[PDB]
Amino acid sequence: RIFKIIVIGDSNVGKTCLTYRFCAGRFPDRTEATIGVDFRERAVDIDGERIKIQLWDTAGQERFRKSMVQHYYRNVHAVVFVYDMTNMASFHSLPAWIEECKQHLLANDIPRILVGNKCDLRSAIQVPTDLAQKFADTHSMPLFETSAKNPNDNDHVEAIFMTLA
Ligand SMILES: Nc1nc2c(ncn2[C@@H]2O[C@H](COP(=O)(O)OP(=O)(O)NP(=O)(O)O)[C@@H](O)[C@H]2O)c(=O)[nH]1
Ligand SMILES: [Mg+2]
Repeated sequence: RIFKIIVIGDSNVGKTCLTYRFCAGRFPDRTEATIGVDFRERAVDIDGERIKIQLWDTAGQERFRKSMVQHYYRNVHAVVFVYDMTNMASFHSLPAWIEECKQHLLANDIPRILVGNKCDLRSAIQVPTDLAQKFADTHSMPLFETSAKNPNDNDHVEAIFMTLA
C-alpha cells in the first residue's frame, strides 16, 4: 500500500531536508530550491502491514510550483504544513497554504499536521510555541516543533511522519 504525504510550505523552510531526513535517515547537506515534482519513498511496517510512505517534497517557489498543484494533490492521503521557527513570515504564510489545501481536497477525512522546523537554531527562533499552538488549535491540527538537522537526538522527525501512517 502506498501512503502519499505531501509537504507544503514557503521556500527555505526545510521541506526537502525533512523529507530526505525521513526517507534516507540523514540530513542532505547540498540542497537547492526544489523545482517541479520531487518525491521520495520509505518502506515501513505499521502494525504488521508493509506500507510505502511516499513524501512529496513540494516547491515553495511560485515559478516552480504554479502548474504542479494538481500533481501534488492527486491521490493524497495526508498533508504536512511546514514553517520555519526562525522566520515569522513563513508562519504568517500558513493560512494561504491551508486554503490551497482546502480547495484541492475532496475527502474531509484526510489528516493534516503543522510542523515548525529548525528548532535547533534556538537563539534565532521567532515563532513562540504558544502562538503556533493557538493557530494549530484554530485549524484543528496537531503542532510539532522539530529539526531536520539536529532534533533526532530528541526523538522527533521519524515519529512525526510515522504517526501519520
Ligand atoms: N539549522 C537548520 N537548517 C535547516 C533545517 N532544515 C533545513 N535547513 C536549511 O534550510 C535551507 C532550506 O532547506 P530546504 O530543505 O532546501 O528548503 P525547502 O523548503 O525545500 N525549499 P524549496 O521550497 O525552495 O524547495 C537549507 O540551507 C537547509 O540546510 C533544520 O532543521 N535546521
Ligand atoms: Mg525543497
